[PDB]
Order: sequence, then C-alpha cells, then structure tokens
Amino acid sequence: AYTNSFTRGVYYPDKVFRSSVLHSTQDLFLPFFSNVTWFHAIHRFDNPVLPFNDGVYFASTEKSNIIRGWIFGTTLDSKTQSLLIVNNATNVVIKVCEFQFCNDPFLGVNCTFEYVSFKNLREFVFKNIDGYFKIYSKHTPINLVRDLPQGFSALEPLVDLPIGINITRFQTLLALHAAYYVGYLQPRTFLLKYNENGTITDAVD
Amino acid sequence: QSLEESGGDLVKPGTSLTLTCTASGFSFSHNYVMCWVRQAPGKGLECVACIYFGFGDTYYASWAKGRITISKTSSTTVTLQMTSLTAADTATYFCARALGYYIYGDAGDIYIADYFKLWGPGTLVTVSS
Amino acid sequence: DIVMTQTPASVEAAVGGTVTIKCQASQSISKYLAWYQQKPGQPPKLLIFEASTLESGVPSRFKGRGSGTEFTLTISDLECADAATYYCQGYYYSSHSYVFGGGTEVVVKR
Amino acid sequence: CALDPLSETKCTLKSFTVEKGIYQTSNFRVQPTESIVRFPNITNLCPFGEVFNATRFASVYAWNRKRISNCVADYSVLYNSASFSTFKCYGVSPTKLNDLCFTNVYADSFVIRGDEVRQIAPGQTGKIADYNYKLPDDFTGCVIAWNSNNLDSKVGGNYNYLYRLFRKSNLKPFERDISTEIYQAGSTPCNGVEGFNCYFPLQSYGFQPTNGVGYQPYRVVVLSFELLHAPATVCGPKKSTNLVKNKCVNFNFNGLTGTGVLTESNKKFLPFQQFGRDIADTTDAVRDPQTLEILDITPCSFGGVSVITPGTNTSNQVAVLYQDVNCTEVPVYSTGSNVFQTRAGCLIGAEHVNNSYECDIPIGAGICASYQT
Ligand SMILES: *[C@@H]1O[C@H](CO)[C@@H](O)[C@H](O)[C@H]1NC(C)=O
Ligand SMILES: *[C@@H]1O[C@H](CO)[C@@H](O)[C@H](O)[C@H]1NC(C)=O
Ligand SMILES: *[C@@H]1O[C@H](CO)[C@@H](O)[C@H](O)[C@H]1NC(C)=O
Ligand SMILES: *[C@@H]1O[C@H](CO)[C@@H](O)[C@H](O)[C@H]1NC(C)=O
Ligand SMILES: *[C@@H]1O[C@H](CO)[C@@H](O)[C@H](O)[C@H]1NC(C)=O
Ligand SMILES: *[C@@H]1O[C@H](CO)[C@@H](O)[C@H](O)[C@H]1NC(C)=O
Ligand SMILES: *[C@@H]1O[C@H](CO)[C@@H](O)[C@H](O)[C@H]1NC(C)=O
Ligand SMILES: *[C@@H]1O[C@H](CO)[C@@H](O)[C@H](O)[C@H]1NC(C)=O
Ligand SMILES: *[C@@H]1O[C@H](CO)[C@@H](O)[C@H](O)[C@H]1NC(C)=O
Repeated sequence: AYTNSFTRGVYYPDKVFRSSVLHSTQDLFLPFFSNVTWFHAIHRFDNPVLPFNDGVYFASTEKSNIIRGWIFGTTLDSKTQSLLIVNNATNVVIKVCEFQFCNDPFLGVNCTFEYVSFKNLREFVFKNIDGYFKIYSKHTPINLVRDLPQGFSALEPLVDLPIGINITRFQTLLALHAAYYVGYLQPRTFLLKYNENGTITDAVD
Repeated sequence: QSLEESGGDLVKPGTSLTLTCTASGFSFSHNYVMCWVRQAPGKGLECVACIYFGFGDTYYASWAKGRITISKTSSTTVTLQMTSLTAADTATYFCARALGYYIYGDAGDIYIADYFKLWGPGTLVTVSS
Repeated sequence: DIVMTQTPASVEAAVGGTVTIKCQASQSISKYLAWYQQKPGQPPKLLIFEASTLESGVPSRFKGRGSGTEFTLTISDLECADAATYYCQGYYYSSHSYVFGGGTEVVVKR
Repeated sequence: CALDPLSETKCTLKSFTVEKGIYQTSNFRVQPTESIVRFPNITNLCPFGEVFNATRFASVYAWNRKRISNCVADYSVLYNSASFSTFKCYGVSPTKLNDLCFTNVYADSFVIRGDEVRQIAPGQTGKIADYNYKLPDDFTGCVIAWNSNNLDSKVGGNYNYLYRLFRKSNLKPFERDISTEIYQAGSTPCNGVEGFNCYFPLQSYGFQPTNGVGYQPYRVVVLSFELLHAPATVCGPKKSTNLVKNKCVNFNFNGLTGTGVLTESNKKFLPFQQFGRDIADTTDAVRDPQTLEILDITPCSFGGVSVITPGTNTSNQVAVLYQDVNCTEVPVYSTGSNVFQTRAGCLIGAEHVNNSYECDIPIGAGICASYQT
C-alpha cells in the first residue's frame, strides 16, 4: 500500500524573515516524489508501530478527528522514559510518564516534562534537533479525495517544547467506538522560494 | 565528614615537603572552601592559604610570596607545598572545611566563607638540620 | 591586613564562676566571627559561629555577643573541663582572608 | 597629525607641501550612543506565590515538592524582600539567576524549628539533615527561609508539623521517607507493636507563641537549579530597556547583539517569524519582542573623510567632505558656519555657488569644488 507524494511537505527551516530571496538550506526535508507509505484504520484494521529514523512526516486527512494522539519512544512501554502526545478537544496533553499500553490500545468514545496549549488535512513534521522537539503544522482544507494534491504549501511552526529524550520509534493513536500518510524525511537540499511577504510559495530539489 | 592529614616528618632546612588531606564521606564540590591553619608549639594559629573550588583560584597569606602552593589533585585529595623551609616552619598543620555562599547586598554580591566547622587531627612538621 | 587582638591573655574563675573573653577587630569584620575551644594535641572545635548563634550540640553557657569591632564571649557556670585555649577568628570578605587571635587560656580556680 | 584637516592631509601624504586636490585622510564613524537590551515581556510568570504564599505548609519529613518549568522566574522581588530571615545561595551569585537558564527549578517547602534552619545546606549535619532532608554537596541553587511564628504557632502547642528522629541510614540527597514504621533500635525484633525497644520514629514540633526564637516555626523553601542535556525551560527575565529609535544605539534582541540605528518599519512579518534578513545574510529588520511591531535597522553612518584644498602654497584654508553621510549627523570642522549638502556627502568648510564653472577638483556625485575670490 504505497502512494506517490507530490511536492508537499516543505516548511520554514528557521524563524527568519526573507523578502523575495531564493534561499537554499541543507535541512532534513521530505524527498520530492517519494513513495510514502499508506495506512488504513477503517473496518479488523489497526495501527502498526513505525520507527523514527531522524524525523517523520505525518499528514492525516480526517472527517471526525479519528486520530487522537501520538506515541514517541525507544521503549514506550514504561520500561524507560518516553514521550507521549495526547490530543483532546479540551486541551493538548504532553507526558513523559512511563506507562504500560497493550499491543492495540483503543480509546473509548515518573513525569519529567509537560506542556499545555475528508475536508481537513492536518499536516505535521516531527523532528528533534539539539534536543528541541519542533512540530510544524498546516491545515489547508482539501476537496478532492483522491490523494494529496499537486500543490505547494508550508507548515507553520507551532511548538518547540524541550524533550531531550532520544526517539527511535513512533506510533499513531486512533479512536474506537480513516487513512493517514507517512513519508520519511531524508537530509536533502531545497531551493526555497520566499515570497515578498516571506511565505514559501514553491521549492525545487 | 572525616579529614585526615599526612606528610609531616623531620626535614632539613632549604628543601621542600608536601602535605596531603583526604576527603572521606564527601567530595570537593564548588560549595566548599579549603584552607590551612598552622599553629606553633605553644603559640596561636594563623591561616596559611585558601583555595576556592567555585572559581578555581587560590589566595595566599601576606607573609608568603610564592613560597606556598595549593593544588587539588582529585575529588578527595588537596595537596600543600612549602618551599624554603626554615625554623619558622616548625609547627603543627591542620586542614578543615568551609562553605561558600552568596548573598545579595547594597553594594553588590559577595562571597562568604566565614567560619570553620570540622577539622582534622593535624601533622607536625619539624625543620632542623 | 587584619589583626584580631585578644585580651586578656588568660582568664580565671572558680567552679560556677563567669569568665569573659574580649576580642577586638582592628578593622570592621561585621558578622563573620567564630569562637573555638582547643585542648593541647587536639584540633580546634567550633563553639560559636556568626558570633551570636550556638553551634549544634554546644551548651547554652557558651554565649557570644558583639558586632563590628567589639566581639565578646562569656562563659557561665564554669566546669572543670572548660580549662582550654579559646580563640576568635574574623573573616574579612574584602580580602577573602582569615586571621586568628592571640589566644586566651582558661584556668579553673580551686 | 591631528590639528586641522590640512595637517591631517600632510601626515598621510608624508609631505610638507600638499598639491591641490582632494585627499582621503581618515574614516568617519558614528559611535554607539547607548546600549539597549529588549526582550519579550514576562507575560506568563513562574507562580512562586503558589509555594511562598501557600496557605498551609507540609512537614519536614513530608516536604512538598513542586516542579517549575516553562515560565520566566523573576528573582529581583525575592532577594529584595526583607521578610526573609535566611537567603543563602550555594554555587551561584544572586545577580546571575536573572541571566542564566536551567532545565528545571524545584520548590521544596516545609516547616522546621528556628535552630534547625542552618541544617539545610551542603555538608550539613543534624537530625533533619540526616533523616528528613539531605542536600548534595554539589547543590546548585538557594535555600530561603522566613519566620512564621504568627501563623504556624498556636497557643497550647501546634502539633501538625512532624519530624523524623531515627533512621537506619542517612537519607540520600533529594529523598523522601514516608515510611512511618515502628523503628527498631535494639536486638529485640518487633511486629509493629509499641514496646520497650519499639519506638515511633515521628515526633511533632511544639509550636507556641511563648517559645524562643530558636524554638519558633520557620517556613523554608529550597530552590534547586539544575541543567541537563535537554534545553532549559526557565529563563530569568533579561533586563528590559526603553526602546530608542532614529539614534545609533547598540541593540540586543534575544541574542542578535547587532549594532545600528533602528527606525519604525513597513514590511509585514508573519506572526511566527521573529527577525528579518536581507539577501547577503545580514540582519535588516527585527520584530520588537515586547510589543509586536517591525523595526528596520540600518548600519551606523560612516564614510570616507576627504580634504579638498588648493595648493598649500596658494592657501591654507581647506574644506572637508564626509561621503555618504547626512549633514545632520556629522558634528557627532571648526568652520561650522557653512555646511553644504550634496549627494556625495556633507561638505563642511565651503559654500555652494549657484553659478557653474569648469571643474578642477572633483567633490563627487557631480559637484566639484575650486578656490575662488
Ligand atoms: C514506489 O515505491 C517503490 C518501492 O519502494 C519504488 O521502487 C518506486 O520508485 C516508488 N515510486 C516513485 C515514483 O518513487
Ligand atoms: C523516572 O524514571 C524511573 C522509573 O523507574 C525512575 O527511577 C527515575 O528516577 C526517574 N528519572 C528522573 C530523571 O526523574
Ligand atoms: C540517544 O539514544 C541512546 C539510545 O538509543 C541513548 O543512550 C542516548 O542517551 C541518547 N542521546 C540523547 C542525546 O538523547
Ligand atoms: C502580502 O502582503 C500584502 C501587504 O500589502 C497583502 O496585501 C497581500 O495580500 C499579501 N499577499 C500574500 C500572497 O500573502
Ligand atoms: C507586556 O507585553 C505585551 C505583549 O506580550 C504587551 O501587549 C503589554 O503591553 C506589555 N505590558 C506592559 C505593562 O508593558
Ligand atoms: C504574597 O503576595 C503579596 C501580594 O501580592 C506579594 O506582595 C508578596 O510578594 C507575596 N509573597 C511571597 C510570594 O512570598
Ligand atoms: C607655489 O606657488 C609659488 C608661486 O608660483 C611657487 O613659487 C611655489 O614653488 C609653489 N609651490 C609649490 C610646492 O609648487
Ligand atoms: C538627509 O539629508 C536630506 C537632505 O538635507 C534631508 O532632507 C533628510 O531629512 C536627511 N535625513 C535624515 C535627517 O534622516
Ligand atoms: C542658490 O540659489 C538659490 C535660489 O535659486 C538660493 O536659495 C540658495 O541659497 C543659493 N545658494 C546658496 C549657497 O546661497
């Protein structure tokens, strides 16, 4: 179950501003036209566990927000300290607490760090540089349901919480009483095209 | 918690001798200040020299001009060295432990190592031909 | 650059008497003072620190007062074991230096 | 070499007689007038009032522990307050806690007796320091305590605060013991029944108003700075400054540490973008951190300094030119009565002439000077 990515996943390498300057950065980007893995959750079907490998790009398009959290950790089974992301309608939960969870943990319809903050397409970029967990997101609605469109868009930075925990695995949470995409980022160079307002409008590998 | 001295014996004038204190039950952290107190037979005490683990610098007494050397060799060893030994060096040498702390004041911020709490038995150094 | 002048050279009193120890700071020492009891062949043992606070475990009769350049230590209800040599040490933060006093000898009159 | 522009020309030319022409002698420079350090507003602050101004305090054996992170920790109000009897910092000086960041700060609050306050420090000994709370020798932080007789002392004895008397081994640094089990101090065993050699290890402080200062309750809070590999969460509030614009001022905006003159800008940042940049990877505009606005920066004015003089045999009067400098900023020559302005720069010591004659000495940017009656 593979699908071909279409020139999406670009994001601002840094908080700087630049006006109509084509700036090239050797940053951990998602390779252009890479066959990204396709996952299913409807009908049974569950979520398998994926590795991290120096960055993971996530893009889930949802109707009723079936995705409810993320799992990050070398063990992520209470053996050692591990990251835990839980997304709630009320607020956002981030816990390090060592927790035991089953092979297929379903959600009904010590802690070292913390933080509190198919039309939809909640894009995400997961990368840990210098111990800082940076998550970039974009929420452009999509009408066509075939796949990710042939379009250019960036992922605005959201959170830079300090973690410091080395991350070698990755898991997706669901909701039980739904397809999500994963493309592994590879260190490459892009010629990012900044607009006269400073927004990335196009890029070339 | 315990401090022990060693290295004192009878030494001819003009040579050099080394004195060693060992930290047992604690480590030479930056919060501790180590100094030497020397008293002559039937006389008062005086401070030889001091070392601050917080800054890594060492203060010496006025009566010594390069004649005294302090070097913390390890987390549980701090050594002393007296050169040009004379009859004035015939005394008993002690080493104790102090604490360095900071307090905000009107003029600025000052370092405090005021009193001495726990000591060691001491070693007698005798200088004679 | 600091001298702790201690007077008198010796103090005497009978059992239960009172002996005072007068220590003067040549230059202002403020609150960094300590008193020590030392017996022959045994390391100095801290009696008073801050010049007004009792060290944990010492009896209350070992009392210290004074500030600035006039430093005091009075002993009440003298014991037979109180016969020792007492010293006053002022720490001058200006030069980060320790200076000891001349010393005071305690004699138990009988 | 530093008397008058003609003399400054003679030194560079290494000749007593200077031929008619324009000669560069030095370099004009506008020094920074002052220094400004502007950082984002405190906004969310570390809630040290939750611990310091807490209504009730825990026992020393059950000392409360609070984690402080993801906030700016203001300490000026802490050490300035005179309500605190004890304020001792180990391994760090009171000034730099507002300048150094740490991954975690711990607030450890409890109540002890007056004579036990000295026991909370590295290398301390006593019943509290050995069986209730132990501090490491390499402790980085401060121990603060203040008298609480008016609150924690009750007539007839307040026995809500408890301390441990006995323990088999010394408490490790940053360890808690809520065992409250019948301690054994003899060879006779026990089965949790109080007896001859079976004792309760917990005794309660008797806090009464008539007690002495050494017997009065003292609320103690220990702040523990610590730095791990993970980036720091708590940064002290960098001293805010007054924003100055249109004047050449050294500026430090969240570590930019650049030099130049700041003016109100026009370009629009996106809200997530913190500071702008030009083509040549040189900072050009900065978002003000205190209030969200844009400030365009330009380098401090500088330019060549030229001396436009005729032959020294002909005359000694000279006229200086400061290239690429606006005439207003020049004063930062003694013949300041006449100050002409041209595209080339600020020309001091000469007067513009409406009439036009053939050029012999080129000033620059189309204007040229010459000696005339
Ligand atoms: C699709 O994935 C396969 C298997 O990894 C790969 O050989 C192929 O090149 C991919 N297609 C594109 C367009 O990259
Ligand atoms: C958290 O994890 C383990 C769980 O057993 C605990 O022993 C350890 O002390 C804790 N680590 C930190 C850094 O608090
Ligand atoms: C990287 O991960 C390894 C285990 O795979 C761990 O031992 C090491 O401490 C980690 N480094 C960081 C900086 O997290
Ligand atoms: C860019 O900014 C200008 C400011 O005048 C605004 O009118 C325009 O809509 C913006 N355009 C884009 C493509 O962001
Ligand atoms: C604090 O900064 C905010 C923006 O973060 C600003 O709106 C507010 O006016 C500032 N408060 C004061 C008192 O300057
Ligand atoms: C308690 O609150 C008062 C009133 O705001 C404040 O002035 C004081 O500093 C606080 N005391 C603390 C935090 O110890
Ligand atoms: C200056 O002009 C006078 C008069 O013509 C002449 O004598 C003299 O040599 C000139 N000086 C120089 C340096 O050429
Ligand atoms: C620069 O010089 C011109 C010409 O005199 C003047 O109009 C302008 O205001 C100057 N710019 C300043 C003072 O910022
Ligand atoms: C040149 O003439 C203009 C009017 O044309 C006058 O304003 C100006 O002052 C004159 N220049 C000088 C240097 O006097």
